[PDB]
Amino acid sequence: MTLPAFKAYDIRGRVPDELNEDLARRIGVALAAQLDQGPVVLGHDVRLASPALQEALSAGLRASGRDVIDIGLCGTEEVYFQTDYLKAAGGVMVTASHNPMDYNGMKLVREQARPISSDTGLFAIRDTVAADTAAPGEPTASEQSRTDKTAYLEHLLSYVDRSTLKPLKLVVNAGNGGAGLIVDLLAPHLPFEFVRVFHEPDGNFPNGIPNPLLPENRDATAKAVKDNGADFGIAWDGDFDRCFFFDHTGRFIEGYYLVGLLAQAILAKQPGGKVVHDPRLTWNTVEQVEEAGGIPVLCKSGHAFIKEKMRSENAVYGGEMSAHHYFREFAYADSGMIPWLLIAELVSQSGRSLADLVEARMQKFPCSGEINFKVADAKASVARVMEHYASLSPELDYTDGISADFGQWRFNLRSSNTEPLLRLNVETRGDAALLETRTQEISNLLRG
Ligand SMILES: O=P([O-])(O)O[C@H]1O[C@H](COP(=O)(O)O)[C@@H](O)[C@H](O)[C@H]1O
Ligand SMILES: [Mg+2]
Repeated sequence: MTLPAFKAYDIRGRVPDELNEDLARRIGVALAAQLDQGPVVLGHDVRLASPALQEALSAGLRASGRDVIDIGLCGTEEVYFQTDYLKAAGGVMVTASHNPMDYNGMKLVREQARPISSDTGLFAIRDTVAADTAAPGEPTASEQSRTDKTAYLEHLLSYVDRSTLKPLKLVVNAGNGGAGLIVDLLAPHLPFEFVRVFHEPDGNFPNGIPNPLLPENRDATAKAVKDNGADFGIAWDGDFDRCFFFDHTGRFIEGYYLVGLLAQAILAKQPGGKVVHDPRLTWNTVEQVEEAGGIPVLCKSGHAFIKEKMRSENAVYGGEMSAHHYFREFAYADSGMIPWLLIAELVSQSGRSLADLVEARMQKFPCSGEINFKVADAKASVARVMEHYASLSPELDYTDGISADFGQWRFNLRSSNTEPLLRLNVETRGDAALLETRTQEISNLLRG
């Protein structure tokens, strides 16, 4: 077979049987053979095994003559930012995202933090690692510790006019991941009053692995917002490249609506720009982008496709409904920090609550949320759906799975590239009844 830890977009597996120090060292050796000239940036998340996996990565890179820039405990976006900022050959973030306690992984990038994915070098690395029985060499290059975050923090702060900010009260919930360290470094430069929940980094995860989409974890942020009368709340996953928003009522805001809101925020600063969006949920983003004078650009979902499209279009901003937000000046990379700075600025400048900023949009384009189906035969299930609706003659688009536009409602139905699943998204033109009846109809067809 092949090493299971090598996935479409990154390396992910149980340690020590799918990922371990020896594999990590071999990955460093193989990565050195794939990169252009230059040093390699390494960072890690709060998981207990991450430092040792990073050290093994470093040992293999340095045995292959690569200088290593160790930026320490960080978020994924810091590896991206520093790789691009320092004009490094590439970078690796050691992180387990929201996988169980016995899991870890790696996200790899080359120059300008461009992704290394299964078809752009990651399976080449896998096959090299798989065949490598060579004795470990000794280091021929050095490691430098570079924990200074100044350039990163200045970059984050450059997205807002600090003189226009109001002293909003913000709940922040790191989930014992890494986000609190960055919040605390930003706080002396911001007027906000922070209510800190699950704030200290702790790889033992006493309050659960960080995942704000789980209702149990969601409610902890919601409760803190309501109990403290906060203006809004923000929660992150463990490597904080995903951010999640709660309005002043404690209501979690579906990530779809943040794409259009953040696009408007960015277009206010970079007028007329292009905005890249995914095909799962679309109508609200297209309308909000156009109303703000921007140009919406449809793109297949997944960070590699989004980033490539943004580069080829010089797009100012890209956003996915799955809580990933990409910014041109940020090495075209995703940040879990830039979005809440922009939203805080919007609330401060407009005098409108986060709830009011999105309320009418949610009524105008209600969506199902992403619903996942594990079925016996994905292809036959999709066919059952398309056969059922054929006589209505929807407009069909195959950018990413199947999108079907019926006029007052549409759906997208995809196979996941990270899991063996079918994913469904439905939205309507202001019609919650149609939304429910069509979602339930498709669900029944899929399960049949
Ligand atoms: O899950 P993450 O945070 O690593 O994110 C990854 O998977 C998500 C879901 O992909 P899919 O719907 O094909 O399963 C993508 O939207 C995202 O761009 C990608 O980087
Ligand atoms: Mg993440």
